Amino acid sequence: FLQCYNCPNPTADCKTAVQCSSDFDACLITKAGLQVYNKCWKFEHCNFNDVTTRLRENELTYYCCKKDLCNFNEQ
Repeated sequence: FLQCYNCPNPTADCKTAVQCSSDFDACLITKAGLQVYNKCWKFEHCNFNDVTTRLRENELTYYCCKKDLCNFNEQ
């Protein structure tokens, strides 16, 4: 399994460390203005189309990774 910070909704400091389901193979960090997304995620969805449509954010920056808790905001 992978561990990621995973919060259901964007928050300033998502500190909720989870062991993600077998469904997930990546951790996501996304910054769209000052809302921050941290999620258990899927590498197949690590692109602008899938991140933007799934978060409903237009302009954003994102980073996907596969080491435990690599999901931090300073990333």
